[PDB]
Amino acid sequence: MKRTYQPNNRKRAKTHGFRARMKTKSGRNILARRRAKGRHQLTVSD
Amino acid sequence: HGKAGRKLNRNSSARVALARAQATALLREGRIQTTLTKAKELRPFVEQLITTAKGGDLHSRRLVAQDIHDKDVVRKVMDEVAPKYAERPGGYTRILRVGTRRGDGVTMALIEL
Amino acid sequence: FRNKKQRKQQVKLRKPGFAVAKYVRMSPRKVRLVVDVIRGKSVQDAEDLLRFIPRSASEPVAKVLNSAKANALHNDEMLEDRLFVKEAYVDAGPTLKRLIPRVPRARGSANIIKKRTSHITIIVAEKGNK
Amino acid sequence: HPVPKKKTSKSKRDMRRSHHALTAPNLTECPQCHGKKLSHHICPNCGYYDGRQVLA
Amino acid sequence: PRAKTGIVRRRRHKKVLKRAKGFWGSRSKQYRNAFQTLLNAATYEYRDRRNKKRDFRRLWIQRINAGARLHGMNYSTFINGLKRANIDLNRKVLADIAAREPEAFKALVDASRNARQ
RNA sequence: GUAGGGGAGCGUUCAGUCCGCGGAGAAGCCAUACCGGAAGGAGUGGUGGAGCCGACUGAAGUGCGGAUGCCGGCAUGAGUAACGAUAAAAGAAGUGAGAAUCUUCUUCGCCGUAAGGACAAGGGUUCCUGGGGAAGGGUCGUCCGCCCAGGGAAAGUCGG
RNA sequence: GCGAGAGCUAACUUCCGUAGCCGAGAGGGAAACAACCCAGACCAUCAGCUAAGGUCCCUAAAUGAUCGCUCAGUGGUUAA
RNA sequence: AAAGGUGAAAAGAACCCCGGGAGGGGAGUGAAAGAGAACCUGAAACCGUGGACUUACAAGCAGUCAUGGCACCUUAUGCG
RNA sequence: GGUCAAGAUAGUAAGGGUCCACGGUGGAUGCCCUGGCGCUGGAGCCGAUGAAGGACGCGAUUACCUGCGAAAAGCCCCGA
Ligand SMILES: [Mg+2]
Ligand SMILES: [Mg+2]
Ligand SMILES: [Mg+2]
Ligand SMILES: [Mg+2]
Ligand SMILES: [Mg+2]
Ligand SMILES: [Mg+2]
Ligand SMILES: [Mg+2]
Ligand SMILES: [Mg+2]
Ligand SMILES: [Mg+2]
Ligand SMILES: [Mg+2]
Ligand SMILES: [Mg+2]
Repeated sequence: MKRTYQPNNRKRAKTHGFRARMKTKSGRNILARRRAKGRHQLTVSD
Repeated sequence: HGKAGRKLNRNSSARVALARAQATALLREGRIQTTLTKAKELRPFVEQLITTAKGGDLHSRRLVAQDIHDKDVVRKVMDEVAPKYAERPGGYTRILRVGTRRGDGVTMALIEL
Repeated sequence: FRNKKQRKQQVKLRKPGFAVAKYVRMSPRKVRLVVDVIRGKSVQDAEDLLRFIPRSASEPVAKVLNSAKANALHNDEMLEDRLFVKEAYVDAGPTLKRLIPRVPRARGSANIIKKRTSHITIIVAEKGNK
Repeated sequence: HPVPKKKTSKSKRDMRRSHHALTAPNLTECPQCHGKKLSHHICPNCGYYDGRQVLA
Repeated sequence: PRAKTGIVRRRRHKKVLKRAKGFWGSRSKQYRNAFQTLLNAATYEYRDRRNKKRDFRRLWIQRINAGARLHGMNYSTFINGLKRANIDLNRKVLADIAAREPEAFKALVDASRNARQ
């Protein structure tokens, strides 16, 4: 049947994107937290 | 508890298209190597067919033309192969068993004219 | 004698008639079955039964039966007309593992075993009693 | 759904496997190329079976 | 500081294991099963040890009355006449005396007869 | 003699002190018919290749069969069930250490509003060439969408 | 088991009172059998006396003694 | 997430042999190859090979006791 | 000592069991340190002369890290 995951380049990017994750500061929270947590890389490279 | 003439390895249609095909090839090559089984089965099927060719009339030729779909194989059996067995009470075909195989471990054999 | 340290350097410790095939991807249990008929018989006979025995396992057992006779003849200066299988046996081995599967309890029951060698061997020797 | 109740023993399993012994081919010396081959078959070595058949 | 269980459990288990010999299958091989077998083994050991004395009691009697019945007495009669003579505290193991030594037990039978009537 | 209270003790790690042992072999590991009231501890033998008993005191991450307990390894079922659509194959020929499975030929059967073709989205060298045969391939493999190397992608007008 | 209530003067019932045992009690007996009968296991022994129970063969020990009863296998399925 | 160890020193194994290989057997180095790169020790489960005594009318928690047979003699001719 | 009869009695292991011997599997245990842990003490802010953190590059051969930065595994001055 049809699965949960339907890969989209301009979606995976338009949300989750470093840009997107910087758009809000709960996002940038996720950012720097992710940084200190070891190097856990943000979606533009993922 | 079947007591019956035929053996099939497969479906009703294929048993034919096979026995036809292998008969065609034996006539074309003069000996071929196949599984001991397919050989064993092919043996009388091809023999009755040599007899259809013996006797030499267009009727006969056109009967043989039913199981032999290649004009050259039928011409060979008709003009070359049939006559050559003449004084022959019938039944030239013979079964030699070569030996086992690698992939499926199946004992194979030569059917020769 | 002296002490153990000296016993180690006074003797090199050879292996007559011995050769072994490590890590052959096959099942020990399976290979055992071939190897059993070979055992204790005339090494030539052994090569013949090995020629005509229908298990695929028989092949790397044959490849080995020679290599041990080979060692026996060349390395040990033995006499091939007195040659026979003194012993052979199958010891298992390092069961093969790939990178995957790794997952708890999700479509998780499957083989991925690809069992170990059995290691082969076959020590060869000379008849004795004749 | 009909599962087994206990691990079967070393002795019971080795007992069941009692019958699995391979039956070693009875071979025979080829009368022509004198190498060991099998009954009612062509000698793989020489190719000779009553006179000579396969190209060896 | 931390003291792991290292080299302790193993010696212990081998000690347990080693009692097991003609012990059949996992009884002689796996630990827990072995040790466990050695609990019931404890029971039978001690209890049947106290018992073996009952067993030999039985045997000797079973012999003595046999010799007796052979000579015309029985255990009831023979031991009765024996005790009836303050003479024989013979008692213990008298069996073998009856088994190996025919004429001796004949003399004891005759004697125990005197001590009756 | 069960919960429960009381007494003596055995063993393991670290620590201070004492006696010491070790390449003519330490700890650990393996076998053992001896000692001790038990936890236990010796003797000799076999492995091992650096360290380590014993006594006295002190401090504990200090003693496992269970907890559908945790990690790991290895059994049972057992050479069992399965090998993923009932669109079938067959012979010759070639190569090769080895071919039912790769190559070619000749046939045969199957789709044919598709099981043909062209794009999008997504994937990312999977394309081609030349090699390879451990694993991946539900068998095999000389083969591949697998492994190695080298090449290949061209826009004023097509889409942005 | 004894003395009651419930209950059907039923229940391997239920609720009290009273002894004893099991519980936490091994050993002998009652085929087997927590409680019943006999008896409370510190350790050893190929020594002896007994308890309850037993003494035809399966297992130790009178196929004992005297006077009777029963002929039914009662013994070894209850009554009007 | 799991994750470690040749050797003092690469001296890391020319060369020969079986094989496509893998793998092994010699040689050589080394104190040691009873270290050889699935390279410290290497326990237990678990799989085999050889030997000893044994088992194909026997009802079984795998033991415990008692006697006999066979075999073995390094805490060890018996106390086994 | 030969054939009738009546008796008793061994051995064979398809496969199993226990012990022993020798391997294999595995990676416990002992040894070790290339890694951690917190005590005490030290030190303590960086960024519009561009931070923290990265992207892509740099090397004869470069895939990972390291180091850098179109002057790129570096450049110049001083000290050892
Ligand atoms: Mg039929
Ligand atoms: Mg049809
Ligand atoms: Mg027809
Ligand atoms: Mg408990
Ligand atoms: Mg089944
Ligand atoms: Mg079946
Ligand atoms: Mg394959
Ligand atoms: Mg009640
Ligand atoms: Mg209670
Ligand atoms: Mg090792
Ligand atoms: Mg056998």
